[PDB]
Parts: sequence; C-alpha cells; structure tokens
Amino acid sequence: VLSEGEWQLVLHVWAKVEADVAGHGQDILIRLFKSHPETLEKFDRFKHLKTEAEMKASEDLKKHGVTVLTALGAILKKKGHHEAELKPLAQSHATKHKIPIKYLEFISEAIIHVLHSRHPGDFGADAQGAMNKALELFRKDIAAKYKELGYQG
Ligand code: HEM
Repeated sequence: VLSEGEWQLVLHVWAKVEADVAGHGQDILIRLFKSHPETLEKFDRFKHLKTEAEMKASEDLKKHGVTVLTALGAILKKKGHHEAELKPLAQSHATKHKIPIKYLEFISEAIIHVLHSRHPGDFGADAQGAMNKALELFRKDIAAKYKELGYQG
C-alpha cells in the first residue's frame, strides 16, 4: 500500500510525462525492445523492426507507446483503486497477447529509466522508490488476475 506521500511523488513526475506522452512512449518501448529482445517478438506489428533507427522512425510504434502510457497513467491516477482498469488489461495480456509477468517487470524497468533520464529533478531517489512501489503494485495485481486465469506460471 503506497502512502499518500509516495503517490504524490509518483503523480508529480507523471504530470511531467503527460507533456510529451508520445516521446516517452517511444523511448520506453525502444528501451524495452533493445534490453529484452524477446519482448519485441510478442508484437507481430513490430517484429520487422531490426534497428533502433527503424524503431524511432515507426509511427505505428509511436502510436502504441501512447496507448500504453495512456492506460498506465489512468491506472496510476487511481492510486491503487484500479481494479476496473486492470481487469481488462490483465485479461487481454494473459489470454490474448500472452505476455509473461516477467515482461511487465522489464517494461517497469524501462519506464523508470526513461523517467530518470527525462525528469531528473522530479525523479530523485524518493520518487524513484515510490514509482518502483507503484509499478510493483501494478504487477502484483495483474499477477493475481493471471493466477486466477491459469497464467501465473
Ligand atoms: C505498463 C505495461 C503495459 C500496459 C499499460 C499496456 C497496455 C496495452 C493496451 C492499453 C493495449 C491495447 C488494448 C489491449 O489489447 O488490452 C495493449 C496491447 C498490446 N500489448 Fe500491452 N501494455 C503493457 C505492457 C506490455 C508488454 C510488456 C508487452 C509485450 C512484451 C505487451 C504487449 C502487447 C501486445 C502484443 C498488444 C497488442 C498490440 C497489437 O498488435 O495491437 N504489453 N497494451
């Protein structure tokens, strides 16, 4: 359970993201795909991209980055009271997209890295710890829905 102080730290940096959702989403997906190439293989939509320059030039990848970060922002802004938002996301990622929980750890690391790069003055250690806790809460709650459905592994 995050404290109100931890949520404020999370949402203070998140408000900076919402100034350039698309640039953040590109940086985060690209870092994900470079750091963990097995993730790229889950996107039939993107698996033709073989270089970081190709990734940066894909408007379709930039669109998906906005989709991802818009869904994550709506979850974060519920401060934990996010059951309605997670249900559908867990269900599609477990049963349709077939995304292991570990890959949600990987994209959480990429989000934290990108926020540190773009917002260092609002992403000191206190805020990095709080965002780590927020993303852990996201993964914990998704993992409980995966387990229900027979996908926690
Ligand atoms: C912060 C974590 C994430 C969020 C908030 C998120 C959100 C979304 C949303 C909102 C959609 C479209 C609606 C739906 O299908 O449910 C989507 C699609 C999808 N996501 Fe995620 N996602 C996350 C992480 C991941 C990761 C780590 C992967 C793969 C490694 C992945 C793979 C996919 C795939 C394959 C699609 C369908 C893309 C397509 O072909 O259109 N997601 N995601």
